[PDB]
Amino acid sequence: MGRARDAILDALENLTAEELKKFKLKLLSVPLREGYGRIPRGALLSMDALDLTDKLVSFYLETYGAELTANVLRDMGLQEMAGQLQAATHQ
Amino acid sequence: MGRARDAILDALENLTAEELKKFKLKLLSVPLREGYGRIPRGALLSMDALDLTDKLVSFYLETYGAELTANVLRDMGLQEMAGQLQAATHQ
Amino acid sequence: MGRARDAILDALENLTAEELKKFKLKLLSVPLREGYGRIPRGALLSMDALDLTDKLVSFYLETYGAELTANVLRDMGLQEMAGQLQAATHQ
Amino acid sequence: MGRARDAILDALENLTAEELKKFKLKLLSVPLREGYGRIPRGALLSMDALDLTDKLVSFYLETYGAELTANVLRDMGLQEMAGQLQAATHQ
Amino acid sequence: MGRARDAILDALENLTAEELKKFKLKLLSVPLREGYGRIPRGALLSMDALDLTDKLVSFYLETYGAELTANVLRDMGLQEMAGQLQAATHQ
Amino acid sequence: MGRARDAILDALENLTAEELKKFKLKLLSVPLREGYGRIPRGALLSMDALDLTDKLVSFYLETYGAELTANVLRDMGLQEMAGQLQAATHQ
Amino acid sequence: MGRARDAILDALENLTAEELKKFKLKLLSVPLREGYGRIPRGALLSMDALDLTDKLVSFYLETYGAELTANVLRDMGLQEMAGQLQAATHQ
Amino acid sequence: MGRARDAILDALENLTAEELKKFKLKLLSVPLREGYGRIPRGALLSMDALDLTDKLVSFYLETYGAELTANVLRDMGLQEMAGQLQAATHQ
Amino acid sequence: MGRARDAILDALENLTAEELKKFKLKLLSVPLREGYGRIPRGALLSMDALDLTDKLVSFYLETYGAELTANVLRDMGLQEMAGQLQAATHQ
Amino acid sequence: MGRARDAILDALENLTAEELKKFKLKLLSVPLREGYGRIPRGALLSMDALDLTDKLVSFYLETYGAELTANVLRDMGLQEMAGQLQAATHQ
Amino acid sequence: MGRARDAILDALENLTAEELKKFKLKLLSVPLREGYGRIPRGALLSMDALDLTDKLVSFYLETYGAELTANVLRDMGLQEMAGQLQAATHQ
Amino acid sequence: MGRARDAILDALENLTAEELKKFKLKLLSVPLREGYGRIPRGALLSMDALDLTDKLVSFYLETYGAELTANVLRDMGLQEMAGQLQAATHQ
Amino acid sequence: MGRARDAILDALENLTAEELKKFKLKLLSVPLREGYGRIPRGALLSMDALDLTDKLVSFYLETYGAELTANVLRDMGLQEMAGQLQAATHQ
Amino acid sequence: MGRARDAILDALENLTAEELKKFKLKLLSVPLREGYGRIPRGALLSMDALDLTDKLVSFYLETYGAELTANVLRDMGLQEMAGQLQAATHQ
Amino acid sequence: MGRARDAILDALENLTAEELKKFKLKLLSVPLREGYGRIPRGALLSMDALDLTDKLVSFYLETYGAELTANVLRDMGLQEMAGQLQAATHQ
Repeated sequence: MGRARDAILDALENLTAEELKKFKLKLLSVPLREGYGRIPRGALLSMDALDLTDKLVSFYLETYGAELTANVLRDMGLQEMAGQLQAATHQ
Repeated sequence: MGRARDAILDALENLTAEELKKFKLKLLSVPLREGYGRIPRGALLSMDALDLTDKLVSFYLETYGAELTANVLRDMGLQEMAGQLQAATHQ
Repeated sequence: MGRARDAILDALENLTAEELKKFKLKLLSVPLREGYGRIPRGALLSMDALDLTDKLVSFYLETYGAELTANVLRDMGLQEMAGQLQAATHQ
Repeated sequence: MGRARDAILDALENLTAEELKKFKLKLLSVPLREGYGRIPRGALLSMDALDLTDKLVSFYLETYGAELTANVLRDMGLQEMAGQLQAATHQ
Repeated sequence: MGRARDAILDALENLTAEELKKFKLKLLSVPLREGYGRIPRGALLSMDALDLTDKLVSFYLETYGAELTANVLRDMGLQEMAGQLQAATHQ
Repeated sequence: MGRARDAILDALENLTAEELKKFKLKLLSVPLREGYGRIPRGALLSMDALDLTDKLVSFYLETYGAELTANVLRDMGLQEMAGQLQAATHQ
Repeated sequence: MGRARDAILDALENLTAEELKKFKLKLLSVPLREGYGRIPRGALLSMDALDLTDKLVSFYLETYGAELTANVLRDMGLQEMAGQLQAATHQ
Repeated sequence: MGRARDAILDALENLTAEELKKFKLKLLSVPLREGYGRIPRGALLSMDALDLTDKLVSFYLETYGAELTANVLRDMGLQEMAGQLQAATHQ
Repeated sequence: MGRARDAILDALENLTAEELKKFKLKLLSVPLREGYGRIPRGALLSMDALDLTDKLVSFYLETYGAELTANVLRDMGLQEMAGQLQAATHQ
Repeated sequence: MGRARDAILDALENLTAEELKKFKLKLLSVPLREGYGRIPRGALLSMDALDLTDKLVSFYLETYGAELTANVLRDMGLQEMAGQLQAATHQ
Repeated sequence: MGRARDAILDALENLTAEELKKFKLKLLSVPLREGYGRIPRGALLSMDALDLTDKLVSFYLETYGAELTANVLRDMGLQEMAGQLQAATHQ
Repeated sequence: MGRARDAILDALENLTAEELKKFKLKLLSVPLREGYGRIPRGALLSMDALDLTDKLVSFYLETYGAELTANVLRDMGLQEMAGQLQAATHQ
Repeated sequence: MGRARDAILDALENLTAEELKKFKLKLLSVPLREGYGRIPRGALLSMDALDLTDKLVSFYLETYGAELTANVLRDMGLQEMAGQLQAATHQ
Repeated sequence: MGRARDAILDALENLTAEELKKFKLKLLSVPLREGYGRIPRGALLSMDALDLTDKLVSFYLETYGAELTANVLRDMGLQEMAGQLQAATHQ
Repeated sequence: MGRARDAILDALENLTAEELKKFKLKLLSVPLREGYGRIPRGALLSMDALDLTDKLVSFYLETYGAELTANVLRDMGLQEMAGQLQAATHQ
């Protein structure tokens, strides 16, 4: 159901351009799950909101991506929209 | 009949630079018609008066855009010029 | 005929600087017309006699503005010049 | 019903420019709710009345923002307009 | 009547360069009909607006392609021009 | 003979900073000529004395600009320098 | 007599960089002649003042380009330089 | 318990505008604690009553700030309200 | 344990925009540890509070970065928040 | 003797930032020499004091540039430093 | 020998704040030398005593500025200090 | 005497990268001699400054090339360097 | 021993905001040493107390900068804090 | 045990895209060992981070490559990650 | 001993981004030694601080480059760091 992926595209939409930069720095820091890794910075600092979707969704499981998304957001994004995603994330 | 689109360009002209910022914020809150949606904040906050035309006119119907224009204006802009457009809006 | 707007500029001219402050305060209290609203105090308390014209004239109809003008004046300003405006207001 | 957000825009309208500065300082101090946090000072001290809204509303739960609103106001704002929002806040 | 294909060439003409990248990402996620498949990522990200026509039109039925076109557009593109195509798509 | 344009630059010189604001407001109201138009308020309110010369002279005919100059001045500027320009204006 | 094309290059020279963006938006809205068309937006919003000559001159009949140039300019550019071109345009 | 900081905001409230200027001067003279320092005059002379709270509280420990407050006050402020703070200061 | 790096992000949060510039200047002057160096000014004058973190943390040891942090702060920052980091810096 | 060019760099150095803008406007209006032309405004309005130098010099004869410099300065710059250049200009 | 300029700074020091205003008004009315001009009022009325030094000194010759100083002073300033400057003016 | 060709290589050297693009557009419009033709745009727009030399020199007579060079430059390039080439072009 | 530079930072701290403007003006006037020069006014007039430090220190020898500091201060600053720096300048 | 080579691939991963260009230049300058040499610039400047691994690891002994790696990094890269490699480099 | 080249890299490090543009302009004007030449402006204006090094060092002798460096710096750079290089330059 790769569709729920798009719903994650709207995650970076409700946020401002200023906010975007911040999300990057905090991505690396977040606690990850075993059997997974981190993404090399080179492209990450560049990769736009969308680039953070195609590579993100592929790099991280979709079911697992949804959960991972919530974390970072409610921790730094701190937006009511963060939940907006969860609403449709599950189903 | 694209031309009338230009007439809208003159709507943001009679308003002060101060007002502009306000108009943006309220744009999101206004009630929309079914079969349509909102515009991502990213570009919107940047997009100047002009940008708010090229993307607005394309995003929203031109016939329907005219009407939409009036709403926001007479609700916040509250300028006599608001009618000025309606004068040229219809024809 | 935005010209008649100027004549208003001169309404605030025959009045003293002390008078000005007073005019501001009362402006809020006056009975308005449906399909019209009030102006946020922020700018208003700052906005000078001139600012009370550019924004005033824009916010309120010019034809209707002339009338609204007479009211406040003859109610607080109480100046023989109040009528001086009406002289040119109509035409 | 994000709409009720605008109603909050009018909250900062009835207050003076002087008042504004005060509101900022007190915002930090107010007792908050778990699962939430405070906004980084940098932008806050700059962010205007409208900047407060767009960020405030997003940073805080609209339903919950309405409540949070009342607190600060009736505590420092101390204005009759405070309740003015409430009457509309609920619905 | 491969002609209607060219009409789709214009679908990507009214959209901005910025928009183009967005369309790509969404293409994959869209619900497809049985008896068909998806296009391999590699070329897809490179393939220009024109490349998305030659390969698209061939990969997808022309009749069926027209419809498929509408979907993606009115869902993400959200442009009044989307209908402009349907206008000629049928004939 | 673009040079005569400079002489206009000196028009805004003999006038105080307070005066400048006034000139802006009255500019819009003046009776214009055909084939021409008014200048959008946006920039105009910002545009300094200099900005009112580079854009002014370009917007309005130089020959015709000189004449237009005198009008506004003697009507509101009300300065002896007003004629000082007409001196070098004609030639 | 290609040369006259160059004279057009000078048209976009007397205008500011701010103005340029504007000219773009209007270009599409202007009434065209039968047996002619419009230019796809993609390149247009990118194409510089120069790009608006090479493609413009080629896309539009030179003799016909001159006339077309006048329209847009005097309608939006609103400059005395507009005619400057016409002076040399004809010959 | 940053809240206690606010109570300090009230310290400068009961005092007149004249007093304020005095408080400033004497702030530099008072004996300080090791592991601490003074605040540069530039901002300090400007910084209003509220500015002497945000920067004061951050600059000086809150627990330690409360004490420091009493000192200066009962020495120059010499007001009954001085103790009024200690009432809330402790707890 | 990268994370603690983030905690530093909050160090530059409680400080004002004015402060920030200052911090930059002092950074160069602080006594350093052998087997380390300084950062080229170019980026260091542009690099925002965030840029400082990403480059600082990488350029300087994390465990060692924490200590270094406290230094500059208590010396110039002179804030009670300075200690706030420490309390969490260790763990 | 390219070097003499540098001296001109110091011409724009003794002048204030406020002055710079002024100099720009006047540049266009100055009488020129046959076998030479003017510089397009687009860049000129942006080009800094230095950008003015590199382009000025290349565009205008160095020997002839020195003279040209004096004119504009004594006419508008109206500074004693104007002669300061002449002292080194010749040799 | 720029230094002698400073001595002029002390010229406006022995005079009261009331005096300052007067000096301004009379500056324009004084007989000037050929090959020199007057200073635009805008800045002048604002430009403080210091501003009158930096701009004056640069505007007028230093050797010539000294003489010019004496004139205005002994004619309006009418102070024994007027000669005080001359004491150091020459050398 | 091919050599003089290399000297033309230095023509495109003293010019900026921005300038380059301009030179291209103009080349086509220049009045050519009889018994000679124009170069197809395809390669010309790509062909670098070095490509504009190998192809140019071969396409145009070397003796006649030098002359042709001066024209385009002194008409658009408008650089004192233009003559620099001539001085060497001849011999 | 870079650090000593910081001490110079504190120099501009004990002085008022009014004082600052003065220091600027009298800086250019001071007698300089061989193998050294003055700083262009542009940035200088802007450059704040801190900007003066970063650029001053780099522009002027540190050992020699300390001395230079004393001169200006005791000659215009005329503050007891002037010597305060010296006590720490030497070491 | 080629594998260790891959770990090197991670070295260029924690560094920014901007950093990369810097690493290149330094590579040439570093002190080398006898029985080896340098790599011809042609490819090197182009060769990406990955290219700097395949060619590097082959051009330089793996065991010896690890050492060489550390050198350049701790000298220019100056990153805490530099040690990160050493951790795994040895084994 | 190409190593001394790197030290020249550190020459551009202590200078601000603003300064950089300036260095470029002057590089051309500086007196040169026979048997050598100047560098074409094209790349030069683009070429960054680093690009300046790689090309500079190769374009000019390293021994001779060291000296050349000093000139430009102490003449325009005018920084105490200029000597800093000489400290390592010689050896």
